[PDB]
Amino acid sequence: GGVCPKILQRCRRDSDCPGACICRGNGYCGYPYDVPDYA
Repeated sequence: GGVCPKILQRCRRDSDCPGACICRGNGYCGYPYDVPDYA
């Protein structure tokens, strides 16, 4: 889904995550590509 091709990154806000990356409740941006169970 909102899976980021980028690296695991923390989010302070949504705009803080470049690309289609939004901030998640986990405290990080949209799950990176290396997370295979997320789409």
